[PDB]
Amino acid sequence: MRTYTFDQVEKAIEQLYPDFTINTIEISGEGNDCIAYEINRDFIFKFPKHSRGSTNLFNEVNILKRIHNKLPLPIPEVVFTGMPSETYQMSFAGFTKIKGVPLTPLLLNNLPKQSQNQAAKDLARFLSELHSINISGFKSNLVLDFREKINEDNKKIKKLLSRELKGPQMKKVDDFYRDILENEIYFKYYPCLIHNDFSSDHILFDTEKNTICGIIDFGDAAISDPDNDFISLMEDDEEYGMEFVSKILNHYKHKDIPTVLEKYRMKEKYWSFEKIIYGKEYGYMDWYEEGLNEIRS
Ligand SMILES: NC(=O)Cn1cc(-c2c(Cl)cnc3[nH]ccc23)nn1
Repeated sequence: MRTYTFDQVEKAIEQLYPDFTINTIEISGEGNDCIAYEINRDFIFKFPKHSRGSTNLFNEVNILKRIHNKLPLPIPEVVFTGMPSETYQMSFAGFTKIKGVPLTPLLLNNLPKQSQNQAAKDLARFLSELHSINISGFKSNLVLDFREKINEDNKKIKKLLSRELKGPQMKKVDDFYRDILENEIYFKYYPCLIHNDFSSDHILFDTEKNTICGIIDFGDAAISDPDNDFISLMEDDEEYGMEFVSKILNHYKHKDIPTVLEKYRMKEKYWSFEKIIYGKEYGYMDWYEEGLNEIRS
């Protein structure tokens, strides 16, 4: 990863956009992939921290431009884009600012029961449109094959935990990957376009109108399992409940909720193996060691 001073952001924008004079600039957010900057109170500028994040910024731009105006909820519109550099597919990107605050589980549980049922209706129609977007014109660089991901990970995990586990602790790991790779329900899906990061902090809310007014962060959007846009809203602790999500699945006419829960249960256990890979990828020591303990159990 890397980092930028304010002046570095401004000069990168001026370079590529010399007619665009900046007046106000704040740090808006800081994710794992990008730093977001609010510029002139109306634009969010994503700047990547690392090569992996700039191709997520490249893909986000490309996905937003291509789904421009198709969805039933406001999404960012691409207004400014940077350039590919050395190791960076995209140096930066500027989007339109979507108003609203995130629809947090506390925010939601404080809404009237009507507005809660509306929120689930709105998310259903959003995911229902999104998933029915024809995806025959995307490139293979946007498709999430799950199997090969499981397999790349699996090899990663064998080299990382080699100097960390050994035999008995591992063979349980091996039994866990092969158990997944065997199970078709994880792989026998109809791919569609998915948000892939569909969680409470990416759903913008209008506390005056008491309705959802925004979906943001398509940096992980891909062609993949549409059950992914539902499991990321379950989690009880950090997300909504199965109570609210189930209302979403029912407005969506999802015809197999038991395998939504099979997938949820599996991504839950798998999260510890993502911590080891990303923990070791970015540098997050605590994410690595938080992945290890969970394994050893
Ligand atoms: N680090 C990040 O959170 C990157 N990011 C920023 C946004 C975003 C944008 Cl693009 C524009 N208007 C918005 N309004 C509120 C958020 C939001 N979504 N993802």
